[PDB]
Amino acid sequence: SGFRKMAFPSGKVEGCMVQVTCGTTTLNGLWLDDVVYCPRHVICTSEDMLNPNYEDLLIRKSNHNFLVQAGNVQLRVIGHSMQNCVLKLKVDTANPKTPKYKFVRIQPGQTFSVLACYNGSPSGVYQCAMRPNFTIKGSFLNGSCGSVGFNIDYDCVSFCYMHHMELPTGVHAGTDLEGNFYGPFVDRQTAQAAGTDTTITVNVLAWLYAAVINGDRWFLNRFTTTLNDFNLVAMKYNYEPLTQDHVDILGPLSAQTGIAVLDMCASLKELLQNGMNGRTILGSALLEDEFTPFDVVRQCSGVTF
Amino acid sequence: SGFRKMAFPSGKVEGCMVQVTCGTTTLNGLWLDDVVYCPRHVIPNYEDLLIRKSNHNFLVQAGNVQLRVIGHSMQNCVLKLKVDTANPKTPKYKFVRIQPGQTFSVLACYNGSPSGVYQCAMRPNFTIKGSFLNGSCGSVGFNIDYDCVSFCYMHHMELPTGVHAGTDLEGNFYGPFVDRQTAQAAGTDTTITVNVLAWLYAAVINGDRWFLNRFTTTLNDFNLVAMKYNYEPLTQDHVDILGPLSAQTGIAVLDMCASLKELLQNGMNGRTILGSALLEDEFTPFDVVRQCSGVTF
Ligand SMILES: O=C(N[C@@H](C(=O)Nc1cncc2ccccc12)c1cccc(Cl)c1)[C@@H]1CC[C@H](C(=O)N2CCCC2)O1
Ligand SMILES: [Cl-]
Repeated sequence: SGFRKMAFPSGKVEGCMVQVTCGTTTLNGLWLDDVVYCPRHVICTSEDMLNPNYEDLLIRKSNHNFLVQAGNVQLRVIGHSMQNCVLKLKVDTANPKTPKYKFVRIQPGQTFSVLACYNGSPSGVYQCAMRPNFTIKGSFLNGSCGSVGFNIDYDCVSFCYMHHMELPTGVHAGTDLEGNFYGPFVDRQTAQAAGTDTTITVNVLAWLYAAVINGDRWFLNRFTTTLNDFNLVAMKYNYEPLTQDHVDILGPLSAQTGIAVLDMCASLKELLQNGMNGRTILGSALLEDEFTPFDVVRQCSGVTF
Repeated sequence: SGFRKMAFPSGKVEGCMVQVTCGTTTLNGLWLDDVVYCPRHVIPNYEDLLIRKSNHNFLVQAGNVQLRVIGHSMQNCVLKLKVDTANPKTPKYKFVRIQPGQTFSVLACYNGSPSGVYQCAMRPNFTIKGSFLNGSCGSVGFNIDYDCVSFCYMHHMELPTGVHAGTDLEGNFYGPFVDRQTAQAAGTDTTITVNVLAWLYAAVINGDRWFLNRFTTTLNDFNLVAMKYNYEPLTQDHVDILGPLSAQTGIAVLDMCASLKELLQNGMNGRTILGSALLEDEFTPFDVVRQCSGVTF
């Protein structure tokens, strides 16, 4: 019993965190095999930030300009290249702590663990989701650039995010490990703003099934809904449209609890209309959207209470 | 910017998790140097049950390697299995007993394999609101200070309300619990007042100031109000501990107490604080200072 926002054990990622310095700038790098991946903005100067020409800044650098530190050991840089918004530093030593890994690009609504680091040293681990507006509501301070997001399903680490910047609203933007940004963001200090955010509907439904699994049914009703009627109501509360794919994905939880997806949608519609009336669901007074259907199946029991 | 329930990096603890099997029971063990610590309920008159066991009855597995048990002893509710190999991944560590209100990280494990890490607090009723399934027994709670891992909790059982109970690493239970199948219930819980205040300071640091007012209160008047809302009494020690955050934000502790008093008597009025519609009590004053400063390990 119980339901917590749970992160993956961070050990396999901790053994990959390094410190990358270029001139006066220091940030974090990810050391996998003989390559260190880091945000390309480490090569910028205090002016460059507005309209940096990364190709022009990089051509002026040599291998010895990049200082890479793994613990108390200096790694020698023997090559460098840029792939989109990520700088790849070829080093002379392969990381002996390199886990089995993949680089995966996630879609909005997906969750991942973040190992927040400063000066190549891990400070904390937390769980979060890629928002529909492609930002993440993380907890980052200056020097956290280069911290990574990941999932560890089985013994393989799937790297999905690298931190690049904080937007004016306090939310965060970054790239996949191939340097492609999530969202319409650029690594420039130009006026950029996150689009209007929405609630991840499929995740709220999954979390309502998790509450039924742990023994709570106060929010259910005797009604059902069509998918179309549910979306017309949901859009009025800034909820993402629920697609037939989302309904298919919720199938296992529907079978385990005995509650049809469109009947759980009818209960969600009623919760949006009425609020909670002093009650909570899994210790929360708000509708929680940072647990996917897969996270619920992983954390909750296979036997409903 | 941002404020999350953050756990310590779990790597130093992951390298200590092992699987302990005795007969039909399998649970988790903590392998430090040449000793494996695990709940004694893996074997009730525990002395009588233990005397009938030999070293070869305990099967200990570290990854795909079988560890040979060469001795066994009991310390309170923890079983200590002497093994033939010292753990080469043993970090610098201490066994510490925490007080209610203090927070720690939990590395939840099944069959000696870590599955997740989460942050939580020791409730005033000595239970923890964790996330554990059958097979989680032996999972541990910890904090990190520089390079030293302070082990403070080992999971033993789930209570009928869904909350969890366990011991320090010396086998002494937190709370009036015993390690057996019998009618046990968690006492009425209270809110950790000093932690809610710390989280209100964290909200001010992150730009949330709608709840601030021009008023102050005496410590006595605040406690008379807080006792009415099932909040733990706020002591002068708690006020002293909140000193740094008071100096950083410019809001005196008793000034912030008058804000909490208004939130308790009037609610949030459709508003949230740090993305929450409830008053959050699982961040200590130190957790707030650490997260809003960037301390590393
Ligand atoms: O804000 C800065 N850096 C980046 C940033 O956004 N970093 C941060 C990330 N997360 C949380 C943060 C919270 C508080 C402050 C910073 C945070 C940033 C800014 C603009 C565009 C990009 Cl891609 C990256 C400052 C100002 C320039 C300096 C910097 O990064 N330099 C590069 C080389 C010369 C100095 O550090
Ligand atoms: Cl995805």
